[PDB]
Amino acid sequence: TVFHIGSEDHQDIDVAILTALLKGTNASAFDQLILTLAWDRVDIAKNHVFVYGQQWLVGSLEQAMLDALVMDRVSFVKLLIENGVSMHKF
Amino acid sequence: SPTDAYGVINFQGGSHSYRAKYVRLSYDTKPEIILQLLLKEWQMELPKLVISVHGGMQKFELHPRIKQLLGKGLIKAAVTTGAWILTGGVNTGVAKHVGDALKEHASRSSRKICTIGIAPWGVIENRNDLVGRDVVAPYQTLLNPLSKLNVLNNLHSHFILVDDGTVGKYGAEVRLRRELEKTINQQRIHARIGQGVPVVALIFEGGPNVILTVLEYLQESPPVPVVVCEGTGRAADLLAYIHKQTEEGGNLPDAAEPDIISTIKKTFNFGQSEAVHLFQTMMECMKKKELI
Amino acid sequence: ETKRFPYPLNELLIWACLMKRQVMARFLWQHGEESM
Repeated sequence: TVFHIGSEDHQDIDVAILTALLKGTNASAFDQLILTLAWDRVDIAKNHVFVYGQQWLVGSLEQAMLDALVMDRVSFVKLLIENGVSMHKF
Repeated sequence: SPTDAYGVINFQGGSHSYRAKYVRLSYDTKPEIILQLLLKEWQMELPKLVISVHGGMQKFELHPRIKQLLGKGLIKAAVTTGAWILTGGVNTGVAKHVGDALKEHASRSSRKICTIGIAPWGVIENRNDLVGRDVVAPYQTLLNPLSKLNVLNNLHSHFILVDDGTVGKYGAEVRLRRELEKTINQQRIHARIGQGVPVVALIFEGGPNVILTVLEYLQESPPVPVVVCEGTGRAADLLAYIHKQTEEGGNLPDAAEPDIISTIKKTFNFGQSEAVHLFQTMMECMKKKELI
Repeated sequence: ETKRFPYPLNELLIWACLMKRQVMARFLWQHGEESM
């Protein structure tokens, strides 16, 4: 990963250092979400995990909610609600 | 047979618990009873404007700046005029981006914006969890990966769903939208004003059947106008390109109909099967420029 | 089903308050009905 300085391509280096750990390293769609959670970085998760066409598995997403509620990760509760999770089913 | 599925299709909702309504009527219900339902039971007010949205299904990555202007612009026309936006309902294509535009510049102005969904009954994911009489229903907008089916858009307010041959069969909704558009235009816009309710059609990334839908309006009595916007990625941007090179009523400046037919088949592959025919449709659309 | 609850945002609001989780309690309060 190169950080092009001048064309605002792939903006400030923090997103680069962290997004670098998400690309390659295939790992899952899930584990990508879990890693942002431990870091408490929703901007990464929203933009670089909840991408268009991201094929989501089965209630793995629910298992993320269970992890966010314990950890007191409020903004990941908000996000997962917006992106399909149901408290009634959960 | 009895409609047997009418109530509240209240989406699970994300930030909110966005509500909605369903009736599941026939494919032969009369236009008088369709309207009668909307204002009597659902307690809707008569609109001073109708905006029908005909783009396509599966429209897939509207641009960044285009998203801002169309939304900000479309909400304003709707809230400032108390309008009914008519979409297809299915969360694929325009109905996605319309609901996206709502969410951006919401102002919870659903109070003043009554988006209505019209689709066939069967082509919709989780079809079976709605059957019943006056039933509050749950519904999951989970992007079920294996599902090639459609999902109803959470950011809508009403739904009318049209039976047909059966499940899978798609394209038996075109009549009801039109007959309703004729019906609303045959209502006076105010207790004091005699003119009928206007109808206008907006086009986002149209298509080889939409360019027949455009013509079908300009042939209509009265001739319903049409709006298009450039920056799209199918027929709207094309018929936008058709716009700049044409004179009033004229079919062509110095002949480029090979190059036009080249572009006609470039987007949707014809091979001069009927790419010529699509040109004479673009001909009659570049003709009546007093409504484009 | 039956192990579910009809109003889960109520069950979580009580949880967040018994666990002394105010920022979570405020969020869950805004979601659901009967806010007052």
